[PDB]
Amino acid sequence: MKDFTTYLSTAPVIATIWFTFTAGLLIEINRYFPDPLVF
Amino acid sequence: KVKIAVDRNPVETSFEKWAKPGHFSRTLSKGPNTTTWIWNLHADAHDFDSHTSDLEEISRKVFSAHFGQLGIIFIWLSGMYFHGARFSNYEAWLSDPTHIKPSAQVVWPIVGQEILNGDVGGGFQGIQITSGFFQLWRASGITSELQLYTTAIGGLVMAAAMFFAGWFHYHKAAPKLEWFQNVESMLNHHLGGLLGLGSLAWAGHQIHVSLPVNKLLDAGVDPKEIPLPHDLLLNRAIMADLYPSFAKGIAPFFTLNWSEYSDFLTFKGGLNPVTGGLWLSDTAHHHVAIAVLFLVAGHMYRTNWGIGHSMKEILEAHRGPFTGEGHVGLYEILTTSWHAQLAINLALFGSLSIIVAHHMYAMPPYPYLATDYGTQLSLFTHHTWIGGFCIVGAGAHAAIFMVRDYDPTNNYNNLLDRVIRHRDAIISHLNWVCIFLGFHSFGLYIHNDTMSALGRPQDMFSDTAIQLQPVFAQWIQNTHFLAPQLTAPNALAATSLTWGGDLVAVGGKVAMMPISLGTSDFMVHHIHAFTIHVTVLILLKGVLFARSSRLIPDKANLGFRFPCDGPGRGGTCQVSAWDHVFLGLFWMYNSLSIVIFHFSWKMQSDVWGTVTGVSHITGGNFAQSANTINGWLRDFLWAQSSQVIQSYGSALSAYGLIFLGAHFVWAFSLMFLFSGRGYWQELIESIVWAHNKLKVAPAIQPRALSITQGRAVGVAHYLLGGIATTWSFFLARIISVG
Amino acid sequence: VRPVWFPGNPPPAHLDGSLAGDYGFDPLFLGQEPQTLKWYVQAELVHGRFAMLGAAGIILTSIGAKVGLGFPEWYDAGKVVVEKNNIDFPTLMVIQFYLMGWAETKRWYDFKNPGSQADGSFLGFTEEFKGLENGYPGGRFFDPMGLSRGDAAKYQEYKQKEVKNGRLAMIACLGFAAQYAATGKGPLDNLADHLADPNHVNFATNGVSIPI
Amino acid sequence: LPGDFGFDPLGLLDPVNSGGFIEPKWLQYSEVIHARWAMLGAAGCIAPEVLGAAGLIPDATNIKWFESGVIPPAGSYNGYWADPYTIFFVEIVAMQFAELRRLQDFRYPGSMGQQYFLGLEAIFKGSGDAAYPGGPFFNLFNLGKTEAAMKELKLKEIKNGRLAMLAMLGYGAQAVMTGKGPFQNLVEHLADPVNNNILTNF
Amino acid sequence: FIGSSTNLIMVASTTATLAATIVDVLAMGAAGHGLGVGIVLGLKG
Ligand code: CLA
Ligand code: CLA
Ligand code: CLA
Ligand code: CLA
Ligand SMILES: CC1=C[C@H](O)CC(C)(C)[C@H]1/C=C/C(C)=C/C=C/C(C)=C/C=C/C=C(C)/C=C/C=C(C)/C=C/C1=C(C)C[C@H](O)CC1(C)C
Ligand SMILES: CC1=C[C@H](O)CC(C)(C)[C@H]1/C=C/C(C)=C/C=C/C(C)=C/C=C/C=C(C)/C=C/C=C(C)/C=C/C1=C(C)C[C@H](O)CC1(C)C
Ligand SMILES: CC1=C(/C=C/C(C)=C/C=C/C(C)=C/C=C/C=C(C)/C=C/C=C(C)/C=C/C2=C(C)CCCC2(C)C)C(C)(C)CCC1
Ligand code: SF4
Repeated sequence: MKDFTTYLSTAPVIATIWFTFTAGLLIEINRYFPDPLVF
Repeated sequence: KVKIAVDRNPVETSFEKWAKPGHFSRTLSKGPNTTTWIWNLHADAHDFDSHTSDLEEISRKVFSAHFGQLGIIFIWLSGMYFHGARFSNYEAWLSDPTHIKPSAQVVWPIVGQEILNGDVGGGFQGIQITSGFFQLWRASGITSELQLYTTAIGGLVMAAAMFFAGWFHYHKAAPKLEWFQNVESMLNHHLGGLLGLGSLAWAGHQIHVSLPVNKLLDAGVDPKEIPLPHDLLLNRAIMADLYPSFAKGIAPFFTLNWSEYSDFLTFKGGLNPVTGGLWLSDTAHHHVAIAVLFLVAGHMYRTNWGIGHSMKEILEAHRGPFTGEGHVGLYEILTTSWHAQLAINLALFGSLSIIVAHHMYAMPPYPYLATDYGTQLSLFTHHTWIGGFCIVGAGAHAAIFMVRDYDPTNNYNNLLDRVIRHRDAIISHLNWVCIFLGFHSFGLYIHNDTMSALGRPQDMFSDTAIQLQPVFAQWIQNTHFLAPQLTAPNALAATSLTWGGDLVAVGGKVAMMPISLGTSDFMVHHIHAFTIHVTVLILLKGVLFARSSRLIPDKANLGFRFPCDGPGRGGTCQVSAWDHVFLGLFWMYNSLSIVIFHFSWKMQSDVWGTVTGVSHITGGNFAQSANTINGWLRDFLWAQSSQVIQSYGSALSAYGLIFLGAHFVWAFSLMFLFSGRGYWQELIESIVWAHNKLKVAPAIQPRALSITQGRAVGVAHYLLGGIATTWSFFLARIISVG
Repeated sequence: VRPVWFPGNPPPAHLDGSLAGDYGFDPLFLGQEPQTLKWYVQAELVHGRFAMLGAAGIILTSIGAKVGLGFPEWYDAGKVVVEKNNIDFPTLMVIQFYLMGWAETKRWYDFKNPGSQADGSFLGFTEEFKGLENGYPGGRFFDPMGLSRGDAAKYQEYKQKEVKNGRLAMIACLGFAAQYAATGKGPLDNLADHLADPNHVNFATNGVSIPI
Repeated sequence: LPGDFGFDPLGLLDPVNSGGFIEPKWLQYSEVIHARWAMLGAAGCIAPEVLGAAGLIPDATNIKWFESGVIPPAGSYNGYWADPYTIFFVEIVAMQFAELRRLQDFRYPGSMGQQYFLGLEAIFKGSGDAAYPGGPFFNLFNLGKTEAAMKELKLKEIKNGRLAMLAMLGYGAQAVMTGKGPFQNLVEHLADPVNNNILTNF
Repeated sequence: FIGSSTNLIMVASTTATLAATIVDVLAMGAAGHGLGVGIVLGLKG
């Protein structure tokens, strides 16, 4: 379990999780706030 | 003695080596010092020869790898069936195949991408698919979404079974080396059990499920009203109502009165006229014959009993005066080197895929397929590309064998040795014939361009000026059209409409008509011959000079993949066999792009179109325009890119976006292909200084890509760009004008 | 020696029997680290105590709802309490998160520093917010009747009973949720329907749990 | 060893380089498990037809064995105390307990006599041999007290079991092809042995 | 069916191959059935 979390700490896994989080955050913002051009 | 041989518990299932990147390589397990390491880690991840010298461990690794691949493919099939059941218009399409567009992908309503969900019919909105799954499902007799859902669950279960099989046969019970080396037994089991029992069980499914359901679907009865297949198996009186042969049961089979099975085992030929696909009764008889043939073929090699042939004896028996020892030693090569096997199997698997493309365009096997012009173009193009890639792979792994596994002290005056020993003659003759083909094939096009530009069309190579008729192909075509009368008495029609004859139309569209061959077809076929011969030249030269040449006498010691041997002796860039695969990749792209352009233009010009006479999609311009380069430039590329360039603001806009994106990626490849890593390393030096100035220099030292990785990135982005460009062009064109 | 959840297999090395309800059930090895197992022990106790409290609420409200006392069924109770009284929903939500975040943050930073909330910084209180074990905060407030400091073997018996009733109420609350998702009824209505026809009114007659 | 007649043409009891589920310990044990389930299957697929033939059970029962609700496309008897899925969940739980404790004694010999099972622990101490636990319940009477008598009884169990496995495969093939019960095939083959065979029913 | 043309051809093929262990019985019986099916379906044309 320590080695499984060490594998989850590797670079492509964390890049996948973090870009999934960032892309999902942007997607939810563009859903609830549709089409922001200003402000 | 052929038997099951297995070692118990070789490798412990543990997460330890997941946490140590590059564990498999003694060089890479030391850790990363520069950035090159990462790329190396991914490039050599599946190169099992560089991991161990032991053939057994390698064989086990490839076995479980294959299981992983099969589980992935089963996940993919599961996905296609699930998306076909839950997010599609398949039932609506079943009710009206001629006026509903097959769609099985829907997008979510965010950032405006909802526009891609277009009006495909059936009260549905989504992306029109061109994979052809709907026609495959209708041909199999599937009628409801529930059956597709059940197939999706089944395929997911099979994926889980394949991943368990991989883990099991690597970590728990991993086969021994002499198990893998039983090639006679492997051929027997795969020819009998796989191909034989495969086509037997499929013919079973066809005769018992496909034929009645599709006969009712061609009769016109509503799909929901058609009896479910288990009722077709259970009550044989219904099977006798459609085909009275089934009343007698399996009594004519065992008593050898097979002629009474002629209701559902036919030899009609042609196409189903109301449906535009091959007769499923012909396909059922075909799969029964194929089954019996392969089960006969699978009892050829000796295993645990005296009867049966021996592969080494058949190989060592064919020796002549011209070839010396002949096929001696080849058995030892093909039972100890995975790369030789991979080269053979890739070559034949690619060739087979290209044959699949041609035979599936010419003899449409699925109902309502020939008139789904987008599906036909997509299938042909796709399988042609797959084919070409597998052929280039064949040349690659042939060369890898030549460098790593070739050992002449068991391979001394042999077929392979003589090939290596007269390679200069082989390559020089191939060289000359490639130049000859290039000059005369391409020169006719340039000649025509010049004559047309100079206002002298009567001096061109065309059907009205200097004619170059494909007499041989026309004769073979005519012969195959006249075949049902004399040389195939029991055939009601020809095997394909393209030989000659009438015209089968479905829903106002042309399914297939006779394809005529003129000067333009002569010219494109010799272009095809030229490009294929050049590709063969590059790849074959790569494999024949992989070990040594007059330039690099000890090239074998430098490996399969290496950049060069320095700027000396005039310059030795791209001397490795890998670089020959790299150039063969570009030439394969060239060849197959001209092939799919030939297919696209010819089908849209002389075959496809509506029936009122027949009005073709481009009016029949092929015969007069396909003799000049300007004709291809204007009437094909420029004219047919109208649909892609004006696809904005509609559901096809994604094809415009991927048109531009693919052009971009293609151009982006030229930076890698035209440059070299010295410049980039020095640029990175300056940037590294800038990072050092602000205490943000990484501990893993930024390095420019290697020479061979620069070439690899180049060719990969080049292929992706070009192929995706033609993809977007083709799909937007054929979906809009189809 | 000790009874395992799966007879025949040995328990894992990180589950010794010191914990209450330690049956060696860790097939995914989620608690190999002692700190992660400590955190999961406290999460198990918090989920269990909320499930016992909520499940007794479900059972009492359903007993009061089948007999004609006017009690709602639990999937309608929040709506009829917010609409019967003049309670606004978001203010009661925010007050709940205020009080619960205070108490739960005290519990959080007592897990992080295992004696620190009894320094007198909260109003004047000392050793009444000092814990005793992980997830066992017995002082004068949380254990007012004082059963965790006399007859320690009986206190271990109560720890075992607490973990067992908590696991039972967690699967009971999952039962109420899935049971209502299938049947669309209150739970003791489903109990009366099972007592009416046991052989014919059960999960193999809905058309939901096994769709065959 | 019980039933060792040397009939192994495809060589699957080879101890050298064996593993997985192809081991003599798994194959002999699965052979007797299939044998015992097929003895019960043969007796159970015969018995309603012969008890309806002798006039002991009524005609509402005594149906063909594939019409019981095994295959509801082939027919299903309504008149059980519940739906067959209500029966089937009881079967899931019961066979899960039985088969799973049997698996645990195979993988860990003797492990079913320590953890509390309502006083049922001396019954499941097993032996140092799978497929033949014995004890106070699996061998109630002391039958096979002599070791040679025990070998003879194991050999008789092997032979009766292999015959019953062939019989159950025959019940399946016969039930698919002629669509009738096996005792009906007895009556039709004993009435007309020439005109009622496999050669007629094609 | 007993005594017909196809029956005599199949029996003659099986005896002709078996006249020319269990493995030899299976192999020559499969060859005799193949040869007999070939001759029966070839004498219909
Ligand atoms: C194998 C090929 C395949 C492809 C290309 C697609 C593609 C799609 N599916 Mg389909 N699907 C498939 C198979 C496939 N599916 C299978 C086998 C099933 C049955 C399980 C489904 C069941 C299904 C449903 C029910 C739905 C889709 C939907 C979709 C669409 C959006 C997907 C999405 O945004 O998810 C969400 C994105 C994520 C979950 C991203 C998270 C990725 C994580 C963080 C990666 C972490 C890395 C980790 C180490 C590796 C993953 C491990 C894994 C065990 C989680 C997209 C077209 C949706 C749709 O069509 O809408 C109309 C939709 O509702 N699919
Ligand atoms: C007649 C029995 C039989 C059948 C049907 C197969 C079939 C296959 N073998 Mg072969 N194999 C056999 C006997 C058989 N094998 C024997 C006797 C040997 C030793 C001489 C081998 C040694 C061998 C090697 C070294 C490899 C294969 C591989 C393959 C797969 C090729 C991929 C493909 O295109 O299939 C299309 C895919 C399908 C049809 C999917 C269905 C597959 C299911 C499991 C049915 C196949 C029956 C299977 C053999 C039974 C397994 C039972 C198991 C629980 C014990 C294919 C599934 C290759 C592979 O991919 O391994 C993973 C491979 O590398 N086989
Ligand atoms: C290869 C795949 C395949 C399969 C699976 C089938 C299957 C079938 N065919 Mg078909 N058929 C096929 C190919 C196939 N066929 C081909 C290629 C042709 C063209 C020559 C035909 C031409 C044909 C005709 C003309 C007819 C059939 C018929 C049948 C059905 C009855 C056959 C029969 O009596 O067999 C003999 C019986 C068996 C083999 C029994 C199977 C063994 C059982 C399952 C064993 C069970 C044992 C187990 C211990 C018991 C269960 C215990 C458990 C409950 C606990 C059966 C569904 C008949 C039919 O019904 O049509 C609708 C029929 O009239 N077939
Ligand atoms: C369109 C651009 C282009 C052209 C014209 C060529 C041409 C050629 N390539 Mg090249 N190739 C190209 C792109 C091109 N390639 C690219 C982009 C790459 C990188 C991937 C390569 C990589 C590559 C490889 C790996 C190989 C080739 C080879 C060849 C030669 C093939 C032999 C032949 O057919 O001779 C016939 C000549 C022609 C078809 C050229 C045009 C001739 C005109 C039409 C007629 C000539 C008469 C002329 C008008 C008279 C002029 C008089 C005037 C000077 C006064 C041919 C010269 C191969 C080779 O040399 O082996 C045989 C080979 O192996 N090329
Ligand atoms: C152990 C382990 C280990 C290994 O490693 C792995 C695995 C196996 C995964 C694991 C397992 C796990 C599990 C089983 C879990 C489960 C859980 C649960 C169920 C919970 C619940 C839990 C539950 C809970 C809390 C609940 C609670 C409840 C509540 C509050 C309620 C409330 C209410 C009421 C009164 C009434 C009103 O009117 C409304 C409401 C509001 C509704
Ligand atoms: C020897 C050898 C050797 C070499 O080495 C190889 C080889 C050749 C492979 C081998 C062989 C093998 C074999 C032959 C096998 C077979 C088997 C079988 C038949 C089984 C069955 C088996 C079978 C079985 C178990 C069965 C069972 C059954 C049962 C339970 C039934 C039940 C029932 C009843 C009562 C009645 C009701 O109605 C219901 C039911 C449910 C229906
Ligand atoms: C000598 C002797 C004896 C006798 C014996 C016997 C009588 C035997 C028999 C045997 C036999 C009588 C055998 C047979 C066999 C057969 C087989 C084994 C067959 C197989 C078949 C097949 C394999 C088929 C195939 C096919 C199909 C399926 C369809 C297509 C076509 C064909 C035809 C190819 C005794 C004991 C009395 C005494 C002592 C001495
Ligand atoms: S470095 Fe690049 S250029 Fe210089 S020789 Fe090696 S390959 Fe040719």
